[PDB]
Amino acid sequence: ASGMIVTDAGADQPIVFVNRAFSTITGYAPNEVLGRNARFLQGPQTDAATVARLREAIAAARPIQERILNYRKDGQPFWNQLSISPVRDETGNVVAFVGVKTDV
Amino acid sequence: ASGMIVTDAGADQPIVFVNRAFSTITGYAPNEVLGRNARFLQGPQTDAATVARLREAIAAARPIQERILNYRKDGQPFWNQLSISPVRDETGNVVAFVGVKTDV
Ligand SMILES: Cc1cc2nc3c(=O)[nH]c(=O)nc-3n(C[C@H](O)[C@H](O)[C@H](O)COP(=O)(O)O)c2cc1C
Ligand SMILES: Cc1cc2nc3c(=O)[nH]c(=O)nc-3n(C[C@H](O)[C@H](O)[C@H](O)COP(=O)(O)O)c2cc1C
Repeated sequence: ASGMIVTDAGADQPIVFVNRAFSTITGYAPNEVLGRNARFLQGPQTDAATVARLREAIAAARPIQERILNYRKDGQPFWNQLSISPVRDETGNVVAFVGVKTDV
Repeated sequence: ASGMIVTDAGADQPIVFVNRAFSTITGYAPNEVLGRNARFLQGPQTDAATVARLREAIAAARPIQERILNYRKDGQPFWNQLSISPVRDETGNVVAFVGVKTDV
């Protein structure tokens, strides 16, 4: 199943919701991740240029897809086919971001 | 502040998350709405044709915007400028629905 992360739009995009699949994939319970930026999923071999593209896309509220190296709670690396999109209201204001870890 | 509702994709789209603004707007606390279909917000003067258009859009996972009459927990009617979109993974599978009540 595909994991889903929802964050606030502003400040440092703290996580406000993760689905059940997220916990299966990552080994983290909601209470371990809520109120944190999702960058804690990254680790020593995560590609800097990929992180830079995510950073610029989120800052511009542009949808982006990247395959990024993440780490489970237990430290085991996994490939995250990650897609991030802004959630906008009808005035164009960004209300949230949604991230999907696609089950390929 | 715009309200946001996140539901599961399947079965009867149970609510899995609401933002703070949702509680301000509707008078319902998260624990009062989690696991329910959002149709409880409708009442006696809600337009049946508008409900039917939402029903068909969600069944087909099509984005839709409607101005729909909803009711606060205390019975106060309010106009909901509602936009619903599917959250898709990169295979096209629907992972969730997101609804926004646009603050006008
Ligand atoms: C909704 C959302 C979900 C995200 N999910 C992930 C994820 O699953 N894995 C990951 O490495 N980064 C994820 N990020 C990205 C990081 O939170 C952060 O934006 C990225 O590392 C670039 O910014 P930074 O250089 O400040 O860390 C997500 C971001 C958002 C807004
Ligand atoms: C994510 C999401 C948010 C929704 N938010 C609302 C809402 O704020 N108000 C409302 O009247 N209906 C909302 N709905 C619509 C109802 O849940 C339902 O789909 C609609 O009443 C039509 O289906 P029905 O004829 O089976 O009730 C939402 C649906 C989804 C998937």
